[PDB]
Amino acid sequence: SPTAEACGYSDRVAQLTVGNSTITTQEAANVIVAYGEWPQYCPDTDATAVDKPTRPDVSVNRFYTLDTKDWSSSSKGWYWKFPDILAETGVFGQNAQFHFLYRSGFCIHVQCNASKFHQGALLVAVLPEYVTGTVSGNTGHENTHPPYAATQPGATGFELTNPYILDAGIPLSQLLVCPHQWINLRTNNCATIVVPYINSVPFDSALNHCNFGLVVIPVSPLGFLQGATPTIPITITVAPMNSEFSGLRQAVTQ
Amino acid sequence: SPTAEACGYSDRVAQLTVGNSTITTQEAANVIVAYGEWPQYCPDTDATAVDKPTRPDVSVNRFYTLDTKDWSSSSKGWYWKFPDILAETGVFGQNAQFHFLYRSGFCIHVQCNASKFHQGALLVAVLPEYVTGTVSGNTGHENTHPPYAATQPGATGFELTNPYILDAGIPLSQLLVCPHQWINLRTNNCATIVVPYINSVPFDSALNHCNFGLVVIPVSPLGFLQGATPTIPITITVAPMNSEFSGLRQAVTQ
Amino acid sequence: SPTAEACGYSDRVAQLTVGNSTITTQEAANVIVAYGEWPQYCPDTDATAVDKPTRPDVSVNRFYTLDTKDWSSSSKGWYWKFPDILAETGVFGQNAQFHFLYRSGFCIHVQCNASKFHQGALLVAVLPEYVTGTVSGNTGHENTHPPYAATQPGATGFELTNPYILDAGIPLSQLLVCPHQWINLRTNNCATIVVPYINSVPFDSALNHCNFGLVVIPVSPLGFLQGATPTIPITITVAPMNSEFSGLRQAVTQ
Amino acid sequence: RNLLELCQIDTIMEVNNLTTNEATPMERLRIPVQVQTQSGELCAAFKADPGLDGPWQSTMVGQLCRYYTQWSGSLKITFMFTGSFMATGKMLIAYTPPGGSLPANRMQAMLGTHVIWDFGLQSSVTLVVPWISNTHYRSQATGSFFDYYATGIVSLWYQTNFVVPIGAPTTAYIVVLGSAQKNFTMRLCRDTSELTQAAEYQ
Amino acid sequence: RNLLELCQIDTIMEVNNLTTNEATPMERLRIPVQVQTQSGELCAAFKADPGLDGPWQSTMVGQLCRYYTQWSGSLKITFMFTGSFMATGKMLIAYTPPGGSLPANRMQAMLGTHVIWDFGLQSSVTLVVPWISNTHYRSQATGSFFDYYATGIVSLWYQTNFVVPIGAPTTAYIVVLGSAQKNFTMRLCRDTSELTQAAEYQ
Amino acid sequence: RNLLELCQIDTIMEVNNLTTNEATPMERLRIPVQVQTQSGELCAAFKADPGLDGPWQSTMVGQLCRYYTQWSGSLKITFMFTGSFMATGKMLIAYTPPGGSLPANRMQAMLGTHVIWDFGLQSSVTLVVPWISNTHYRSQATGSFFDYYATGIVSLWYQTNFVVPIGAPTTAYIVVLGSAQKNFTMRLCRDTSELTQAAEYQ
Repeated sequence: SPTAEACGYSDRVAQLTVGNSTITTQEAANVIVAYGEWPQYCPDTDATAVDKPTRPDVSVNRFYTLDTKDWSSSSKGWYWKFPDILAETGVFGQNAQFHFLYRSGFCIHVQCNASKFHQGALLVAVLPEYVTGTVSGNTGHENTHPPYAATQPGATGFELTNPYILDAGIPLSQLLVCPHQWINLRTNNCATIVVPYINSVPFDSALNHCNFGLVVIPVSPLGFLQGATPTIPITITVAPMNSEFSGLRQAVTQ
Repeated sequence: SPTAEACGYSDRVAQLTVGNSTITTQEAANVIVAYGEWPQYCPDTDATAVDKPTRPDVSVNRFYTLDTKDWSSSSKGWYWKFPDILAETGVFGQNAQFHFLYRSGFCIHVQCNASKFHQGALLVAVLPEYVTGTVSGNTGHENTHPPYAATQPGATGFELTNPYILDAGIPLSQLLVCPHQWINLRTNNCATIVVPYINSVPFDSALNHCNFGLVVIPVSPLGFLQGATPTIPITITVAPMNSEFSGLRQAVTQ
Repeated sequence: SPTAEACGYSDRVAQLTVGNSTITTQEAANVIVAYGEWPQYCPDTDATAVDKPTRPDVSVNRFYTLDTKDWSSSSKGWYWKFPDILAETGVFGQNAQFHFLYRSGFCIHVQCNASKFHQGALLVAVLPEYVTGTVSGNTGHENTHPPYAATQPGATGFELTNPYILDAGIPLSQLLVCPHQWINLRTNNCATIVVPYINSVPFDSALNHCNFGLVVIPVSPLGFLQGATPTIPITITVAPMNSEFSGLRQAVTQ
Repeated sequence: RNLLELCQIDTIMEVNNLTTNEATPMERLRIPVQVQTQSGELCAAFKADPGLDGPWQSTMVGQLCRYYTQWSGSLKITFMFTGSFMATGKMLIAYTPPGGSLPANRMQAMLGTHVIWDFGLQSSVTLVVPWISNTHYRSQATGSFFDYYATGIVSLWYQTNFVVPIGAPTTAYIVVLGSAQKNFTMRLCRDTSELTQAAEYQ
Repeated sequence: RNLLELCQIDTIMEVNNLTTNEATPMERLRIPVQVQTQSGELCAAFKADPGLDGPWQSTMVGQLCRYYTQWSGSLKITFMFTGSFMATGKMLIAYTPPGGSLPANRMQAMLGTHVIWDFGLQSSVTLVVPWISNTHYRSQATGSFFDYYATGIVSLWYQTNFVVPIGAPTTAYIVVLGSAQKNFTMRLCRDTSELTQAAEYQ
Repeated sequence: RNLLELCQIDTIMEVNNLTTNEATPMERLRIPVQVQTQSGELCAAFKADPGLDGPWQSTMVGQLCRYYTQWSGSLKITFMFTGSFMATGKMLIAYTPPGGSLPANRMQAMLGTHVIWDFGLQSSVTLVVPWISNTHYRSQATGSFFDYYATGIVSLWYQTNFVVPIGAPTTAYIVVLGSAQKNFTMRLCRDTSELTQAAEYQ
């Protein structure tokens, strides 16, 4: 069985390879693959499109270190819309914005500057639908509703104010049901997940509503002395698997 | 040769198995076996009794975590009378109290919450006869003598006030002559000893005077900063080898 | 390739063997051998002398722990004249002083009490010629010049005031050109170098100007909290390879 | 698809239902452990059966259990030690078999079915809770009336202690997960105990 | 014997020519890194070509480069993390290919050619700088006039951060080494650019 | 059964007979080592022969030695470093061969027969003391008169130092064990030197 102690995983290593990038981290997580699947390329039977897709594998599929966020003792998590975030950056993003249809799984690496001390494991999860919702005036009468900007966080992967607010309405406790790779950070704080996914909607432009949202929300408070460092950054790098796009057209950020 | 540094022993592991219990500790001591013997079951030639003994192996032979005692910078050691301590607890103890004759070796594990820092190795020893003695008024005129309660500490394994007072009259220095597994605690603080013993008296009820007394007395003072934790518990677990008892009768604690 | 992190080298070990001494250190440096050579014994063709040399291998070739110097946060380095330092001590030194010609490579071990924390790598180097020079009045008019005592530091290996002053006129930066084994001390602070050398001058008495000078000058400042220990000694041990001497005569320290 | 699959799910049940806030399950969810010199203090206790405590019910397992009138299956409760690496300490987690009461004693508690936790030895330890029952299946909601229903109790205690270099936090948390063993079954489905609609619609 | 051999030499070039003192190259030589909460701050920058910055020239490689009017070859710059073991932090070292400007941006800088440094992961990281040129050989001294001459820029940035238990120093140094790759060549020797005699002698 | 077997015994002899208290051998028994910037200070010294110092005699070996007028055998003295893990420091333990005096010098002491201790390298180091003698056997009690009797001296010194993160104790102890080598013999038994009865009985 898995080592009991570590949220871990990985003392040992992890290596992610993609075109024109390889990243290895000693402080890594063992990869957990979504639903025991691995990302694939859309089958002929599967594909309606009838246009030969372009699969720039390397340039597109590779390592983007999109963002770093420092972590406080506790922080409100932010979660990261899959399509947009890459979209902002090229090459992938430019194509993604350009091209109507994007579908692909990707491999995700989250790493922190390794700290033994860190505790208060943080939940990381990917959610396909993730459908956001509001207090609705908190009366519930209000019946309120999305930002476009919210909808497309872009690269930033705009944060969710409250952990259950994270999408949607799903309590921190219950959220676990969607599997997480926790970073206790008690061990090295790193997570690796590959989420091959079969999408609910047979195709999502992802030009619009994002295919996935990657969420990070701390279960347990970081606790620590005055004695040692107040800060540790958390950085996320992800590389998509070979994506499929159709609709060459003009470029729109949309 | 043995690793010089560690009082140790054991980074590696120790596992103790007994019926309906297994205990493994990463922070463990390599087993030291008494006098190069291993506990056995009394031979026919050996045994006078002529009653078929009962050897409940599992229930009897297994892990009792009798007690924990926290350790201060320095503490007066207590030592633990073998027969009584188990006796208080069942199943073994109930049988032991019940049954006139108890003889067996046992495996002893002493463990502390692992602390690297700990120093000031503590002496652990088992003594067969251990025959206690008093200051005798400190004039020496007094000619004074045992408590019954003292004689049977029960589970608690009543402490000895002074380290040489530990039994008997034997200086801390000299005591080493009876072999010890020290816990320096400089390394992980754990000790494992199996003491198969051939008893001096061919049979001891152990209903009364205890067959063995297990002693714990610190050689070297724990020394440590204000900087880190003032406390670490020390816990002892022991599992007897298959014992032999005779005299079924009624139950007496005696 | 070499492990990136460590100045190191050696977690693993190093063992130096010589007659009537062996030294092993866990905190050691992997040996770096000078110019990819290894010390040899002078060839017949090579040797003019026509006297049968004496090669007391063991007594001579072995471990001298000449000196320890404590290291401050930063310290001015001292460098150690090869011939003299051994010379002071026997057996080698007595012979060295005694005998006109000394030539040999030696193995050098520098070790500190192991400290993880230590940083601010220190440069260690050996220089054959090392030819000292003065400010010359700092006008440059002065044209000033050597101490005899300076010339022969003896065992002490008299320090150089300034790092470029170290010999000669060679900036800390540039000095690297002569290869160093740095002790970052970030890892264990130890260095091992064997410097077999083919000397510039076909023979140097070394009774006088020393064949080599071993230098130690810190590149990076040690930096550390109030929190932990202000001091760590640095000790150097060296064992010469089998030397060659000629000219038996009387004894002179010279 | 099977509900049982959901039952397995890792998702976390709070050790004991302590509501600092109704809104945030979290407060109960993490259970403090702190350096305490006393010996055999009670970390926490909850009725093992998911229904009674509530945090279990909040969890997927509890929710499902509410669904089915009868459940039989070994339940598993994992505990995770969120404290710092530097910290160490040993704990005792015990199932008190039915027919027993909550031990309210270190010694009493220990004997039952227990594991000894060693912190630093293992960041996390796994408790296991067997299905022990007179009856083949048990009912979901345990009223005062039904003993046969009742699963038993779980309690956590300090085996050794909690200890940390100062420079390290005195206090730490443990997080509780729970799941159902491979063999776990439910029967007698009922109207959704788990959720009642606030209002029905025409 | 070959000069190139000298070029290889480990000897250290300062990241950027910052002269606290002319006398001591050291002050520039080590470049501070400190715990900084800000994200993507510029550690340092120097024109990659050895000639321009100066500390390179001071180094053997720079000196030699001065010698030869033309040099072609991949240059290698090693960086060593002098901070304490306890410390950790991640950095980004980027070559900005010619035709680019200095990115002046984390994002801009990163894309170029970069490596991500992980402290504690690796005490030291090795940056590599390719030879990318329109022309087969480049001239040594880069005046305003000659683009063809110009190699490009190197810049260091904070990928993640620098972090240390207090009890550990806030601030740390990194030391820069540089060398020439196996394939590195020079041409068009000139009078010693590296050193000019203060005075000639009869 | 053989006395020699007792001689082997691990039991501990104090480095030097220093009596804080007669009652407690302990005070002498552990010998302090502390962070000291000075170089080559004398940790301790005792006459190697068990008889003279006394703590040896108190030990089993010493006691037995008292028994037998003559002993020959290599004696072994183990030293154990009780300090904290964090601590480190290196020591020198030397046998000064007979005919020598106590070196009273780091350099003088070192040459003799010595080992270099590396703390953290090794928590414990083992010194060994050879049997070097003009005569095949030596007498037990060493009066002023008998040189042939005299074994020699042992002395401990600081090779490097003692060093510890603050957060760690400045001062630490070392405990001394001693035993006799496999080949160790005694002769000329005498009335119990080891113990004299306070009073005889009729």
